[PDB]
Amino acid sequence: LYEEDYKLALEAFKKVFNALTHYGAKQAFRSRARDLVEEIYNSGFIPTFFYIISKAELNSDSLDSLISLFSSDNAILRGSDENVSYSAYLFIILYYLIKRGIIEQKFLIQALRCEKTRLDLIDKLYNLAPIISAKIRTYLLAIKRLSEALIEAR
Amino acid sequence: KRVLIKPLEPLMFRSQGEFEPLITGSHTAAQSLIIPRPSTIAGMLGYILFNKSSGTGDWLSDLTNLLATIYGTFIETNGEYLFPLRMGNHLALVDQQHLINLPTLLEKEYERREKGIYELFYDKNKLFQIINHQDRIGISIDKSTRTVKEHYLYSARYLAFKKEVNYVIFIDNDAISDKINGKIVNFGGENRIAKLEVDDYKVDTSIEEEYYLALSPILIPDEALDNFLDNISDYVAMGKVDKISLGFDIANTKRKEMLTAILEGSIVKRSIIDFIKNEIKNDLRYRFSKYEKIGYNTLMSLCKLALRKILS
Amino acid sequence: PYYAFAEPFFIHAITHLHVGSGSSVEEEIDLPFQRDELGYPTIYASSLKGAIKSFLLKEFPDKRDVIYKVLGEDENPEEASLGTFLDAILFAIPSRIIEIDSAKPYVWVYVTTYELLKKVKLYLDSISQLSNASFSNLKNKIDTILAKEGKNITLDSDLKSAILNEDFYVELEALNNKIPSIINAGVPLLVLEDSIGREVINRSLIRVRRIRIDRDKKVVETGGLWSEEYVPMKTIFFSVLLGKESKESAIFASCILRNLRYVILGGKETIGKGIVELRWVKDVI
Amino acid sequence: PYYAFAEPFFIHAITHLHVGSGSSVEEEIDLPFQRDELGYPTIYASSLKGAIKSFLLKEFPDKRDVIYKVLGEDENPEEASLGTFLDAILFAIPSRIIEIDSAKPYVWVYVTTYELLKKVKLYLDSISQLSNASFSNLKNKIDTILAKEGKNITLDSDLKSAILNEDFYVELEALNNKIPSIINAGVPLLVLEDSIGREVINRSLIRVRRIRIDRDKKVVETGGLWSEEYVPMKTIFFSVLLGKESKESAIFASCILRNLRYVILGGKETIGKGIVELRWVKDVI
Amino acid sequence: PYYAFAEPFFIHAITHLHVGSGSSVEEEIDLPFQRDELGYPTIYASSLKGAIKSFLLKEFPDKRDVIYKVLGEDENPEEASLGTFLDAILFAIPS
Amino acid sequence: STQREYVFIPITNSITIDVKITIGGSDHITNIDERGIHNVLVITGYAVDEKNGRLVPTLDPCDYVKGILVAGTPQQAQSNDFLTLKLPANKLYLIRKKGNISDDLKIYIPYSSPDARNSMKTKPVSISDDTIVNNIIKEVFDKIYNITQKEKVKIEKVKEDIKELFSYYALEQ
Amino acid sequence: STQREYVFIPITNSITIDVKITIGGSDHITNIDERGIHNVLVITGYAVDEKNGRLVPTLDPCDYVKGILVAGTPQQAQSNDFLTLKLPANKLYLIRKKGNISDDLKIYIPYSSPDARNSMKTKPVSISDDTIVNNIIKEVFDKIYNITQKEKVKIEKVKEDIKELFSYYALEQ
Repeated sequence: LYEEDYKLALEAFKKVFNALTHYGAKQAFRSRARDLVEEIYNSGFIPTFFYIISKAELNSDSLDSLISLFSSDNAILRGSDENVSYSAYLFIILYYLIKRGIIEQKFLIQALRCEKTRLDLIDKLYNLAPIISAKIRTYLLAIKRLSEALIEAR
Repeated sequence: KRVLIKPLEPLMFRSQGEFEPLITGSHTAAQSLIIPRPSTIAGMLGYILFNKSSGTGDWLSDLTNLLATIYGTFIETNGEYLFPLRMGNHLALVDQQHLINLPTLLEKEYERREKGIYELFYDKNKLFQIINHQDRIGISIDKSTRTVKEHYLYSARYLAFKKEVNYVIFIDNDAISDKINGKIVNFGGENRIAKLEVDDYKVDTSIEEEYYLALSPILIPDEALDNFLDNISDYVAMGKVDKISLGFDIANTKRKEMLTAILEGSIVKRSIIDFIKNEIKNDLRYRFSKYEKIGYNTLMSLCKLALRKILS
Repeated sequence: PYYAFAEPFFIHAITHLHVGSGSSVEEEIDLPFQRDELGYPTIYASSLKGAIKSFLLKEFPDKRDVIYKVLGEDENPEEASLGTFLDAILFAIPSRIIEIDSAKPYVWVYVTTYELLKKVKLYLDSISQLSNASFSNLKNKIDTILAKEGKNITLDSDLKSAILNEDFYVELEALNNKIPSIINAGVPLLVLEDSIGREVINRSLIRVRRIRIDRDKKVVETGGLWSEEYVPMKTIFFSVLLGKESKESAIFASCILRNLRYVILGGKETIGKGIVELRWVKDVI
Repeated sequence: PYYAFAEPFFIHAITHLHVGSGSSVEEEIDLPFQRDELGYPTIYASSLKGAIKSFLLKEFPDKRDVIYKVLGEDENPEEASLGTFLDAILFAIPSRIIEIDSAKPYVWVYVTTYELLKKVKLYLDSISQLSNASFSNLKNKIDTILAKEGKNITLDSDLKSAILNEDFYVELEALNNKIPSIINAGVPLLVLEDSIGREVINRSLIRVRRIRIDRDKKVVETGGLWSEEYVPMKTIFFSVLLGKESKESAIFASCILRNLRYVILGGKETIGKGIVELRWVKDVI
Repeated sequence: PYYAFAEPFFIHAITHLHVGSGSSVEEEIDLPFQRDELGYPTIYASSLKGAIKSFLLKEFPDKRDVIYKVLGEDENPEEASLGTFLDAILFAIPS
Repeated sequence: STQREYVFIPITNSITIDVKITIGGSDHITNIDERGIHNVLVITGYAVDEKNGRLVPTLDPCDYVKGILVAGTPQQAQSNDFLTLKLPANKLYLIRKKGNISDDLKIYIPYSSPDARNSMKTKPVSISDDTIVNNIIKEVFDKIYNITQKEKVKIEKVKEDIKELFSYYALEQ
Repeated sequence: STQREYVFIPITNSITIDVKITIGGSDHITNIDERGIHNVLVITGYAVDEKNGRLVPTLDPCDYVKGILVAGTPQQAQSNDFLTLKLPANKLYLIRKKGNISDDLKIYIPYSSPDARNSMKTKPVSISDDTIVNNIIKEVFDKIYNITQKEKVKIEKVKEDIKELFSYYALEQ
């Protein structure tokens, strides 16, 4: 079933891997790939999603650099090493809900701009919480493996 | 008229004999035939139709009294028919539409012949989409140590069916229908089970062409064997000739005779019909007539489902 | 007919099962289960008969000849047998389920495919002609399910959506509205498409690694690691016992088969990998 | 009489135990705990046997041949072993409780589910039939709890309301107030409904992150962080030890089993994660 | 006996103690303390062993081989360590 | 000791109702528990005679007779053509077991001396007989259990399975 | 029936030669045949007392005494301090078996009433003690199996497996 999720995990990672100029931000992402995947399946998806966005520190040019990453390949994530890493993982999760048609791409892209709609995004993900958590597993587990392999210490 | 034999589970029709632990430091192994010999199918119906008041030492004089006449066996998956096709030790289950251009194929130039033949047994061969060799391995345990005995291990390549498959035969008899129908039979092998099904089906009884398919082993009467093997190209276009045993009879627990045959799926020329008649003597014609009743000398036209015989 | 009667039964795994097959398949398993023509776990008729015959000779040592007449007489005497087992066919494998409130909540469910239910129907049709104790109350149920082939189905439960084995989201449809369930356990039975079911089923199969330890240094030996495959608890295999017409089989089917509730099949009994339960579909129907 | 002796026993964890991953399914935790078929924690009997075997080959060096008989030889086996272990079913896990109100306040409780008690009854029924034993005392108890299925119940205590593992609110019925506890404990036992019990139980499991520090910088090594899964203290498993008639099975059941109280199961023993206590059902009644 | 020596002890905090359990979603304190299975503070034996082993390796620089046998090698661990630590149970807390 | 006896179910006269008595109390063996007939007893090595229906002790294990167990005593009009016997619960051949039994049973079975004037020859008998299934449910299934012809019963199950399960070997003489 | 006597094998004296009698014919239970000592008997629940070496009937199933079963009878100088009973061969808990036995035997075990004066506290005793494993080959393993010195002279194997096959529980009082 999820044979094309190891593919998706490779394009999503190669995007995050490049919009992480600072080396300490890659290492910080490798820390998110290991940890965040293991709270989604012990604490739940949206309890971990809330934790992700709260540490992501949205509402900046960052929140619009994400929108560019969906299509562009020259976008960059700037901010705290702990912020770019947590926000880069928010991309990873959202990049999947787009490419798999769980969340409409047009909704998500305009919900990432209109402040009034972000609450409706979190409200949509709450009802898609059981469905999402099942599908992303193979995808996130692959992202975890790619991180430990590709993100190396100098 | 037509009898469908539906295997409920992988079967094994082994040749080559001697599947039992005899030598101490050695395993045993057996393969399976893809198509059961007509002796197997005859013995199955003969098992249903059994009355003690008969025979006493015959197994075919006793068998031919029960069944009228059986015609050779092929495959039917989903209303499609597949027929055995044989080469220099290659066997294939090919579909009806591919036998038409065999006589023209076997006569083409060198390079065009090989390519056409090669693509029949590899690309157009529909055997392995229908039948898999399930290589079951068995073991005998001694209750003393509760482990395996001294090398009492055997490998038996069963006949696993990936799809729904029936073996197709035809019988001249029609009072036979409501007797062998819906019957659970012990279709010959390692105590396996198949189901029987009878429905009517209209096919030809006697035809004339220049190339036949052998839908059953064509028995060679062991007296023409010399005048036959020395010039084999005059009789067999392609296929396989070998010495086979006719089976194992139940009422006497003895292995049946062993005589050379032309294996099912071979392509026999018209020259094989008159040759047999003009070589078999009436001392044995009465015998080989029975061999045909149980279903051995069965020919098929490369045209269409028209079933001939040789002595009939 | 010389198959006077047929006694189908369900093989219910009380503990995990391991009926071995050497090293016949690839995946990564060194000691895999016995497969069938299409990859599901089965119990071969040789292993199922030999295990029941090795059992039941210790259980009823006085009736050793009644069993020898029916089940083979393993000695050098070679009178023909009177009873035949068919290969045990995987009927339903347990699956972890997360349903979206969708129900009275369940944690696990039975999962079948349509391929598996065709072979069960094949076994069921084949013996209806001799079983004058016609179990059409069961054969019909498979017929209606097979009529609804081509979509995920829940027989008696009303879920409409669930997550099977933490990986597969499926939407379910009632049979038509309702029908009695086969397994009397208060557990739903799902029948999945053959593509989706083959993944959900392969996820219930237990594939463990096992270790041999150097007892002096408490570390694993070199090459002391291998892999095995077990069939979970609560799994259900369906098979039939065909009997020829005789007087020994009348005793065997009445005296011996009534008292078989638990037997031991397969191997690795030291790990407790063989305790299974037979249920004799003549009272559960 | 298929089994000479049949010894059900509980497995009380003295320290957090950790039996290694085993399985082949990829999972989020790096070194997970052995899972059931329902997803609950369990101990494969292959791990019970290997650990108990090596323990006995140390604590009873003189009876080293009675152990090789009942538990199989090690290096060159002529013969199959005589004793079997069944996989350790999770019987009860501790869960911290915020009791809303009652006369006696509680800080933690044993939590079990109806699905787990059904697996125990399956063990007890089959072992009862495959042996002379008859654990009617347990069976009469568990068959009364399984009658109240589909409803959260507290076994003896009077709670009526609680918040288990800080996140789940439950209301509890009282069963009889006369039936004695399953085990010897003043701590009550809650038999939760299987759906809410699965989530309450996943909270009691102990996920742990561990690191390997570089000695020369006193920082984590390059990728020297990994996660790990433990089963809490006071967790009760349930397995059975079985044996066939051999004149060493009688000695095993007499000395070896009657002097086994503490064993070290699982791994991570250097950090104390294996100490466990065995309570035989012959005694806990 | 299974164990040669069994040496229980008490661990007295001279200063404030912090054995970290790492940040987590459901905590609400960024860097919390290692907790028990029933809520109380505790010291995982993996923290005890690694801290004590690292201490001994520099306080007794000649007893390396004696410490490595009882507490396990670090470079190429060809075998298991002989000494075990148990998780430090909270005995008493100053109130 | 408790008293029960065994009324078999043939397509045959002389067994309209033989027991002459009913529970007396409310303890039985056989049932109709909304899912068919439970704990049906079978006796092998015994055949039935159309004439004055009762079980004759054949020596063939292939022959058998299926029926039900009712709590009571024999007809008390002949009282000798009944083999009474005390046996535990596990000793009984039972079909579709639903519950446990008292481990103490005194059963009366319609019996007769073999009457060896004629040789014995049993034959498989099914009791489908769509018109006859009506008469015995009239004669026993309501004369033993009144509630069948009352508020709750599944006609598409119970008015089918008497034809479907109960079978035996009859002398046909 | 035939009579065998059980001579234990401790690191002790008063054992040196006790039987007074040997095969008489050509039958035994324990053997030494080019591979080791087969059919060694183990009597559980008994401890041996070095003071007057003979088995004492404790109740602990962990107290055992391993010896050999030789064909013969008591020394006929004691005639009373022996357990004498007739047993099937399957009922004998034997070690390193070789084959099936006569299934009906009479055994003699050097016995002594508990004499409860002081409480019993046994100790697992091994017989490595090489200076003793040397002489017992001559003391008992040559006055019974003479060919231990003649036909299967591989003492290095019988002297070695005497230590790894024999051990017992002594009262050590």
